[PDB]
Amino acid sequence: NPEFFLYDIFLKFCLKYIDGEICHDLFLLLGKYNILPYDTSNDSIYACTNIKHLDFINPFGVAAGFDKNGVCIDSILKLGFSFIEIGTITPRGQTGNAKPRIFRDVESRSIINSCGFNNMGCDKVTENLILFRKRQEEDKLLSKHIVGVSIGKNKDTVNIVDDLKYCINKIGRYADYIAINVSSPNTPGLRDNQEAGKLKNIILSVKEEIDNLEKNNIMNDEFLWFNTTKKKPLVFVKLAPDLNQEQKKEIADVLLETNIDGMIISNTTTQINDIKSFENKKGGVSGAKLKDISTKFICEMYNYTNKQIPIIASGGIFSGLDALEKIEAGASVCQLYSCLVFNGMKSAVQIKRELNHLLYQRGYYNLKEAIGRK
Ligand SMILES: Cc1cc2nc3c(=O)[nH]c(=O)nc-3n(C[C@H](O)[C@H](O)[C@H](O)COP(=O)(O)O)c2cc1C
Ligand SMILES: Cc1c(C(=O)Nc2cc(Cl)cc(Cl)c2)cccc1[N+](=O)[O-]
Ligand SMILES: CCCCCCCCCCCC[N+](C)(C)[O-]
Ligand SMILES: O=C(O)c1cc(=O)[nH]c(=O)[nH]1
Repeated sequence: NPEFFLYDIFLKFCLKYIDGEICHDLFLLLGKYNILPYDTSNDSIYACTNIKHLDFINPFGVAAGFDKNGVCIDSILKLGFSFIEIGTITPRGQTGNAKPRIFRDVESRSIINSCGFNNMGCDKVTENLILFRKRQEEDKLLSKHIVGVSIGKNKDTVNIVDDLKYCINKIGRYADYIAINVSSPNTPGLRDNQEAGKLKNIILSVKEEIDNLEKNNIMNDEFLWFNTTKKKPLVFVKLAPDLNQEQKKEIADVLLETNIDGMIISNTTTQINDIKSFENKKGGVSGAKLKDISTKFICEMYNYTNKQIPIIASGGIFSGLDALEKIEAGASVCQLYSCLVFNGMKSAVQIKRELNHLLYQRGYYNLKEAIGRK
């Protein structure tokens, strides 16, 4: 397709000269105005997947942090993704840390960021999502597409749970699933909430508010859940890769105890010191250098949780091979971020194609058959 090619050229051009986050905001603006290309192709019936009763038309979505404020949901989805995770959002609008706060290393295909939860706040983003949902109702290309919402706490918030509860009550109705973000490295002391006790209490408080949305309501589910599933949002937790074996064991038990619907593995890491261009910069690292670390984390949690908790994969997914690696490791679905940064508009159509051809070679009937094979 020409359209993708022209954009890929324009993208590569902008990044040689212009600041990374400025380029991101520009392309979000292009998407907001619906000037981006569409992937109108039928997705392979053999590459569809699910997480419990949540159905994905294809196995690739966009990770949190990309469209933090959900100002670009239609256009990003129509690039060929089955879903997008907007946010992370916080109850109140927030600027984030000092710019510049995002840096790429092209040869390493890695990124580092210290954004610090910049977002327009829950109320504004909720209104954005509501507007998307009304558009989705009238757009052939948006049907069956999933939108999750990543939720977190404001910089100066002491009680994380109060912030999580607030977000759920505001935007929960419009979400297909909720992602509890306790793995950002750019909010001090946030990762401490991965402690078994705090985490368990966090998950239960979250599940409790979601359940309470349904009870206080008088309407049919048809009018209560203004989302894709027409059901209450599933609950996922996103984990950081920077833990020890024991911490991972402890968390796995809490996930089972609380009956969490899924786990996103994983967030950015801080253990990467091998990139010279990043030696003076603060933040969490993404991209190719994070792939092996993320994959191992998947195998471990898949094991610790006795294959009972569905897995959403994040970290260094660029190729169909990279994707199948996550899948054979235990993931049901994949999330992209770094891929779009380096491959551009074509990221979804390309990686879907590559994975389709690879499932055929390896003698898989469908995607679901490949989950957790290695
Ligand atoms: C600029 C930037 C912002 C991000 N913001 C969030 C976020 O708000 N919430 C979240 O859970 N993860 C966030 N992430 C982490 C990504 O969602 C993803 O998990 C990580 O980049 C690894 O995926 P990748 O290697 O394919 O890029 C962010 C990453 C980057 C680079
Ligand atoms: C360029 C960049 C991007 C990025 O590539 N964004 C983007 C890429 C595509 Cl292909 C489409 C849209 Cl709407 C946005 C995302 C986050 C950070 C950066 N960056 O700081 O370099
Ligand atoms: C230079 C102006 C004359 C041409 C008018 C603008 C052309 C835009 C049409 C793009 C259609 C793209 N589409 C929908 C096939 O993907
Ligand atoms: O907003 C951020 O700074 C951020 C959040 C997160 O979860 N992960 C990340 O790398 N950055």
